[PDB]
Amino acid sequence: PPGRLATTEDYFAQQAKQAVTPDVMAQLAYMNYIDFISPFYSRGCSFEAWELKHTPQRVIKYSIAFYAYGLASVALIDPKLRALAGHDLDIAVSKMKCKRVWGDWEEDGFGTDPIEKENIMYKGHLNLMYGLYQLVTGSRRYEAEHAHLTRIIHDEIAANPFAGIVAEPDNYFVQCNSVAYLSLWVYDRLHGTDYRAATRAWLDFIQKDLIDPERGAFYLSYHPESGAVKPWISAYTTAWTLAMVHGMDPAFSERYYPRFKQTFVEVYDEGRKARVRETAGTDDADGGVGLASAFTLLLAREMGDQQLFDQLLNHLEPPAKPSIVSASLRYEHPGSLLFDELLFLAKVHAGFGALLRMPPP
Amino acid sequence: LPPGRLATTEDYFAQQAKQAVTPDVMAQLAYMNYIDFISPFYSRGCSFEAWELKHTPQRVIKYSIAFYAYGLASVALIDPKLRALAGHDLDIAVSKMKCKRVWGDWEEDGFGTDPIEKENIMYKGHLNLMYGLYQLVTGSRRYEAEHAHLTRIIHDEIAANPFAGIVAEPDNYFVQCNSVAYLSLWVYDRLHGTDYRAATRAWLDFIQKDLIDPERGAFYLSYHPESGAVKPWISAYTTAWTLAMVHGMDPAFSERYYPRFKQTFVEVYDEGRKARVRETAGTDDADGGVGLASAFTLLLAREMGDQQLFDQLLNHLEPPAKPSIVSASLRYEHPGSLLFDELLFLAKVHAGFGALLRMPPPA
Amino acid sequence: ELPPGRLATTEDYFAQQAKQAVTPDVMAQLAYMNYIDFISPFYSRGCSFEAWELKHTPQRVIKYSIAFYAYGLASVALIDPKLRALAGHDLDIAVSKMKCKRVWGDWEEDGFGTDPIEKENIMYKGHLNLMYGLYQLVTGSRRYEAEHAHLTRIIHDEIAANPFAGIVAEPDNYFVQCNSVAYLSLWVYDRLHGTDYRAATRAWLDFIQKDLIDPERGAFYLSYHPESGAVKPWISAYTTAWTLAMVHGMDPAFSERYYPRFKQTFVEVYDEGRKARVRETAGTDDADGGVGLASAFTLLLAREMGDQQLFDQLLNHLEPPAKPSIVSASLRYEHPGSLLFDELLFLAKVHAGFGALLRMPPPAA
Amino acid sequence: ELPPGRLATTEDYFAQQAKQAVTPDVMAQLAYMNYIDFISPFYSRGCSFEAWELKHTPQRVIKYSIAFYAYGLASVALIDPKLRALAGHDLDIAVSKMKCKRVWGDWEEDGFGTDPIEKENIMYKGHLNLMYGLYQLVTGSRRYEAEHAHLTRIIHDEIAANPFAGIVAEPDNYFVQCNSVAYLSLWVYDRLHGTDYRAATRAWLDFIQKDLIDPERGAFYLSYHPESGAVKPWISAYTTAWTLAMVHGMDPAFSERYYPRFKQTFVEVYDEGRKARVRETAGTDDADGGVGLASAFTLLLAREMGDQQLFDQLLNHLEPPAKPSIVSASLRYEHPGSLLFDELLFLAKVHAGFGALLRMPPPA
Amino acid sequence: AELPPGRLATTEDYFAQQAKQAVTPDVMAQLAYMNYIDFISPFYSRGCSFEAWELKHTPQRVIKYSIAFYAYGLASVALIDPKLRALAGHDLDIAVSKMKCKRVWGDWEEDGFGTDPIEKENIMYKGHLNLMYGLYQLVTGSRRYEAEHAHLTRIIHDEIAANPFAGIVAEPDNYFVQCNSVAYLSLWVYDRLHGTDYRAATRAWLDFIQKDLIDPERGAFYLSYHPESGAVKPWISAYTTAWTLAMVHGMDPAFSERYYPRFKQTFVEVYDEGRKARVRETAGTDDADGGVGLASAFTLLLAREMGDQQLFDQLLNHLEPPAKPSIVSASLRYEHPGSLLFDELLFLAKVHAGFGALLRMPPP
Repeated sequence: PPGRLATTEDYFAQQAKQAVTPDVMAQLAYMNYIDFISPFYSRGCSFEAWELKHTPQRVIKYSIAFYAYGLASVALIDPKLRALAGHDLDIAVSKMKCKRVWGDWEEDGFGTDPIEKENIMYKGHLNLMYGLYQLVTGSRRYEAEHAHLTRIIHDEIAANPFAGIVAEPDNYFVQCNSVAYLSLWVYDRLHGTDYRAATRAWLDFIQKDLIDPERGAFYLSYHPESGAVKPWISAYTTAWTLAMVHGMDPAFSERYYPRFKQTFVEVYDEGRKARVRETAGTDDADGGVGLASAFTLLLAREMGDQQLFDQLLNHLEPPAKPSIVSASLRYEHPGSLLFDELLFLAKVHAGFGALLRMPPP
Repeated sequence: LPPGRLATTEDYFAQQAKQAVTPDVMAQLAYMNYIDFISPFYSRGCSFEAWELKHTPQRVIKYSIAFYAYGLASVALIDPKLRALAGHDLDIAVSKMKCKRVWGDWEEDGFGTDPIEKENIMYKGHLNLMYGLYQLVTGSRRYEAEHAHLTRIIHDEIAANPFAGIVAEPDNYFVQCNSVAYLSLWVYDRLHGTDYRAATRAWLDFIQKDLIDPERGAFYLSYHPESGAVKPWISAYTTAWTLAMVHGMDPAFSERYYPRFKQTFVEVYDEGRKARVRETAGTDDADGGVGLASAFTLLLAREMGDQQLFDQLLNHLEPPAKPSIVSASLRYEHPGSLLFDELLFLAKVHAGFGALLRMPPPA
Repeated sequence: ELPPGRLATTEDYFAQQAKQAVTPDVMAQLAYMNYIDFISPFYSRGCSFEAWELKHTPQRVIKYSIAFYAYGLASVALIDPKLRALAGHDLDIAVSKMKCKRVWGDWEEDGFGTDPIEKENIMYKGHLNLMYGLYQLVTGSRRYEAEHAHLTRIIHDEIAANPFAGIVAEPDNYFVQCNSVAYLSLWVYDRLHGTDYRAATRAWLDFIQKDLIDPERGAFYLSYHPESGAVKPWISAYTTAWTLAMVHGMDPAFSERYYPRFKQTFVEVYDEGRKARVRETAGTDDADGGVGLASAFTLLLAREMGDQQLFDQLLNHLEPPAKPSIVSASLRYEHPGSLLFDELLFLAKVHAGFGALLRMPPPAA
Repeated sequence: ELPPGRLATTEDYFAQQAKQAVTPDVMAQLAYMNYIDFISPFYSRGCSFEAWELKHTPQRVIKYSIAFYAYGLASVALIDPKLRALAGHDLDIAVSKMKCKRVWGDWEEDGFGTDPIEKENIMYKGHLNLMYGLYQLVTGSRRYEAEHAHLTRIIHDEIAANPFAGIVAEPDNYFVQCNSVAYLSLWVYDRLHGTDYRAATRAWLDFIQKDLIDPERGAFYLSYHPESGAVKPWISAYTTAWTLAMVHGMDPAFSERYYPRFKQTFVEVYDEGRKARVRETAGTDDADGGVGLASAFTLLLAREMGDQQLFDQLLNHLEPPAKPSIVSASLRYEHPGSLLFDELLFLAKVHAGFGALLRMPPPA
Repeated sequence: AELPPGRLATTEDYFAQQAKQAVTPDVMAQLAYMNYIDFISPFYSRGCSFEAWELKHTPQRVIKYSIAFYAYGLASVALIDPKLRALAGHDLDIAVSKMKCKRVWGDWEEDGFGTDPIEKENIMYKGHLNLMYGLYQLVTGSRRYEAEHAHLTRIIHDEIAANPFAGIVAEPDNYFVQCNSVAYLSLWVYDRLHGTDYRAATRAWLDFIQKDLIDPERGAFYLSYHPESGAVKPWISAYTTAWTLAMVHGMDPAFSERYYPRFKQTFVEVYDEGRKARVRETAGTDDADGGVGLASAFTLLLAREMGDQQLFDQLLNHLEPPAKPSIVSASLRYEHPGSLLFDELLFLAKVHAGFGALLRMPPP
């Protein structure tokens, strides 16, 4: 199609052909090439790459995480790139731990330690990242930290009357929880443990008040003090949660995926393209945080839905005017936050189940 | 439906009966609750991104959080399926009200390091009413120890003063701020069976002596106990706000003056379709001073069941501000004053201060 | 006749005391001063200067702005007894704000000391001492009496100790304007307490008439510097207009002697006698040079001396170009011509004479 | 014949040593460097960086700017003995400013440590160690000798202790460029003291020829990372031009083996052979990508290898678009094409060969 | 004499001021700029406020020069018109007071050279201060600063005695003949006040600067000397030479008379049929007022010092008219000053009575 870099057939063939497409390679070059200003230049706490892109500080933790989930799949696709993905993941962990990334926790007034109680959006991502790094590299560099954080998450789940952990105090999100639970499966695979036994209770919990099973859509958020559930449904919330859950209980996500597509996905331009509504009671696409379409593109990949992948990418990429200069990829007009991050991830994503069964080196 | 309007006056007044908010009020609760980090009721942390994006002056933030809270109280009465949400929003309102960014002007001006210990009745009046409404909506004891402490300070300060009430900044007496303090005593009494509201009679007799012009049904700007001075201008926004709050405590008082107030300040225009409110006497100009005369009159109209004036004022206020609903969330492209989305939200849902006092429990 | 761009007749301004009411434009100025929460200059006793930030007042001038507002408020208390309690409350706030560090702090930053009253600094503390006294004449309140006695005694002891007659501003800077304010503040204390601190005034009047005036031109020299004995060799209109106005309340014969030569030396009448503007120094045709306040202080002098003709001429020059407008019963100027503009026009319009402020009858019960 | 927009012939630049005088445009560059009170880069030994503020030099690059000035000044000392005392004074100031926290402080802010010399950080301390030595060759001054011995010994002990040949920059970042500077700095110390620290060089040359070079294309890979063992899979022109230039002074046969394949791989001749520009990596037609210094480092390599033709071609590409002007006998560029512009063109024009700097005769 | 276009007063008028015992009306209007307006005039008070210099956009490193040149001017004003001598005194008292503020000398500490600006080196700052202390006491007869003057004079005498070259450095290992000239003159001033013989050091200094630091064929000093390396920067400087010869003329008039003609040959360009002149800053260029851009303005001071009415007129015809002067409310401003220190050096040149005459200033 016009304005696109490579065929959907090409993206889905990467694992089989044991090589990334030339446009994915040009994204790894943006990530790795230029001294000082590339995001994966060094382990140091410098965020020049994110300053140049105008990434708000609250989002930096999400950007580092999504890069890392992408790099994990790259390690599976081309074993000649596994050592590079490893080095990039070592840097990802190193930068995730800087105060610039987690410091919003202290400034808001919630505490001086980001890993001690609550804050499941930050520490969920960190714990999954610790695990993927060790699956890719076979390095014990972060094992002591990984065991400490895994145990904190296990003890907090055990002690709570609802199934899971909160983000900021009295804010419960199904997305962030999905990341935490997956991080337990990764630890179990590495150590032979059974922390993932908590998962069944969590899956039963989110199916009670936190989902509308007719529409296959989760509600925005839950608040344990009042017991309140915000009465709007969210596409970006649901796309992200179902994608992560597919790697733990594939039957759960397969049950709801069709109703999710019915509820939010708009096909247009005689079936060539698709865009995703963020909530119900509107005609508008990519409202709220504006990430409905981009997370759906990751879900489509996770579920092997070639048709929807192609439709969404035909909507997302061409207007953003991509260009390759000195073998490096840039976008002249990115359409949302986390843009180059989520398109990178969706193009390479091998499935969360596959990342769990990653053959060691 | 007049042009540029979102819903009929009949629709707004029917919300309690139909036991559901209008679709435009729901889209306002979405602005308040939906977007991560930048919505005003995202979390109980001390972050005011929502107010930075709206360009709110720091001295006014305390008023914005309060008026949101009075609105959320009525939403809890209208639709019991929303009461838990209103409760969570009110918990966040109290939490943010207590941050130094909100009360810190008190210290910076040089008046003291503690905002509740003495005087400062504009800030702590609002806080005390908020503590009470949160407990009426939720049945939660989370803030009860703080509520008792502040209520007792207010009772002891009233008792000790030779005039009836408490000052804002030292030697500044305002009837608006006092009205909020006294109402907060009625809310405490309803929760605990006490009789702090016995102070109300003396206060109502006091403000009717030198602080009102009873011919025009308008309070004077301010009183200053050291000199005994009363600033010689009358104020619409002051009067609209005071009569609205007093209506919940002594309905006869506000019903006596409401007609003279409308005569004194309200201009009907555009063949009766619209109204706009003058801020003081001796001028033809509308919404002078702090520019909130019209918007507080819209709240008074609602409080006193006046459908006609409500419709006229909203026809003046809303259409020029160019509202639009996108992804089921309400924005205004050109808000006409400070506290805009706050006072229109409040006026559209407001169930009457009397009704908030008699709010049935949750269990 | 009402000339164009003017709000009220000169006849109207001079009749205020007789009619026992301020003009509607003076009332609209008191509304600017008092009405709006937070941003009006007389909102509270706190140390916030939002009113002055919005007007772009440089910090070194804030002390002058609060003082000239206060001298105006004193006359308003004489004009309309129904406004005297309001003037009192405004004066309480004036004193309170005068004492904030934002107002006097230039003294410390420049390196002259950490206390602004202890010694020298007669521009700041002269104004403060007169303000303490006017507050007590208007209100009958003893709120500031202990402070007033302490500062009055500092000024008395410093005059007594100096070989020249008076006190310096910054070290080794002697200005006749600032001194005039200090000496007047002693007359105010004497009136309240029955004392005789004003006995110093004669020596001071003899001193300034020696080297510090050109008696041919009826004009004081810019400044004197006691270490070197130097007198800056330029004469100053704003200096002279301000000094003669204040002295008129203490020794009226002194100011009456020089007023005609002062007008000859600096005042240019133009536009067929309808208008006047004031040159700041000699050897130029340019008006309102230097600090640009020659014309505005002359307008105050004309009022002090009962010269209705010159008052009218100056105000015809000053007000219309500044494009005044009344909105919601409050006065603003869209294009003020100088610093201290709304302050000095307010003062000149209401000013009852410094003599009259001294004889202010006590408050009602 | 003088091509258009150029200040002097290639023949003129290569003749400087023989004629025992710098060209008038090189002299006008020394005037920019030395003339104006306070704002010239070589005004005083103080920690003031006004010259670099005016030019908008990012702080991470200041260490490179001071170093390249210093390598240039060393050759100026060889060309014209009447200027050797001036070069010495400029080099004393170069060292003095190199040691200020403004220059090395990125190390601490990044979180890597409070001492920039103690371990790793081979980009900063490699440059410093070479500068310490060139200063002493030019002047014969022992001012910095105790510091030079301490840093040389640190570098020797760190090489000895590492399982790969060389030292990292930031932790777990290995660059062949930075290493090349460190090893050369050992040869300079040996020449001054009669020691044998340069015995480490052979192992290093054998190491970089294993996984860190593609010998078919005569191009080094971007970087190596010892923890993972990863080699970033792109080749780099600026990396290779700089490395071959420095290595030529230690093992000339090594650089002579790969120089032709390097030119084949990256250099584009155009405008009927009058001009050249350099691609930064493979799989592109674009010139001077990445840090945008491919062409400028190739110009230094061409000089090092005595390749007059390529020198002329590159300078015809680089100088005229940058619109140079000489005013009151001082050089400025109205539109410099990259970072480190006046620095690398200065260096390339005077460069006498790294071998010649090593054999610099005493001051007399 | 006819008034050339854009000029305020004839050269004949400026040179007659001492004889007529009155300053021109344009000099008086400059003293008004200096003294008239509350807070923002440069000589308002002894306080450490620099509003006058903020409004003019004076860089902080230059403030010390601005206060000094005002002070040299005010000294001559005291000689011209005895009715102005007490005013000049008061202005000089303020000059000293402000010279001592950290805003003026603090660059010394920030650059890292020490916490005390007087104790050692820093001859540009303390030379000026010492001459100012002396001129204040010649004008006023006041002992206010005498204890400080004796302390600083002795420091300068003891540092000269201890150095193997003749003089004192500015910032470490920077030797300038200009700054030295100010220090030595300040010794002559002390001697005149106290009957001492500190000026005996002057002969050795004059012999020193005539060895490597001057080209006697061109009558021009070299830019700077650097004692560690022994290097002399190989460019000659007009502003350096104009300033040095002007100050030396008060100490050894024969020295300055020997070189003045060769100086004019070397740098001064007459143009517009002899009506105008402008001064080249160095050799090997046609450009005027390069570098710090003060060649012409310091030459105007030298012309005055040497009684050369012709060159004075030519230079002022070049400098003043383009700067578009205007007198408003009897005060002088320039709409478009041509350089730094503009109103300062034109003020000085117009009143300057000769450094010899300042030395012989009769008591008050």
